[PDB]
Amino acid sequence: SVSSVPTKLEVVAATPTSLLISWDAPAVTVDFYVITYGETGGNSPVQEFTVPGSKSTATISGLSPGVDYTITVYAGYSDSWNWPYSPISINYRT
Amino acid sequence: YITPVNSLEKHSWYHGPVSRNAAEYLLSSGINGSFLVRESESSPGQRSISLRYEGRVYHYRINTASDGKLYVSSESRFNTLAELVHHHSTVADGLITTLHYPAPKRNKPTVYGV
Repeated sequence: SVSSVPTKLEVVAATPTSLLISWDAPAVTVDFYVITYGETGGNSPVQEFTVPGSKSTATISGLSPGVDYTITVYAGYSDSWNWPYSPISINYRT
Repeated sequence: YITPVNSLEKHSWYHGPVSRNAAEYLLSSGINGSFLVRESESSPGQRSISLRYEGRVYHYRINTASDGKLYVSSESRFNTLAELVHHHSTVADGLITTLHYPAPKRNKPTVYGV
């Protein structure tokens, strides 16, 4: 069991086209979070957006019902690609 | 504080001081054979290959032999990092797949993200 930052990623609410997600903030400062999301497996490229490190929630929009999605959240840092924590990911079908 | 530029960053495939985790982000819209080569920020000289295959990223340590040659597989060792990458660009030789498409370089992040 690998740790990750952030840790407790879950869908708080779902609609046919949206997923409201949330996670637990770590003890440490995170500058921003990158959220990527894409249809599980192939075939499309993932979409992505970022939210401030002060956030622990986000809304993913423009999805299609009955589709399996893989959602990944990275803890990111200014002026650096030395992101030291494993991202966290979940699967969810609308 | 700011990491100096490594001479190897002239290569499209060498992205410099990038963590395993940042590499996964950088490869998230790649295809089979998308890859980058990275060094550790904290203790440089330790380099890795990150390679995309069937929607997953695979990470490989680059080893230094006792005579200074570099290799992923001890059966295929080279004088320079560029030679090693060029080798593995047609011969998997241990890698899940060949190193075919250097990942596009992105602007370094700011507090506002990436």
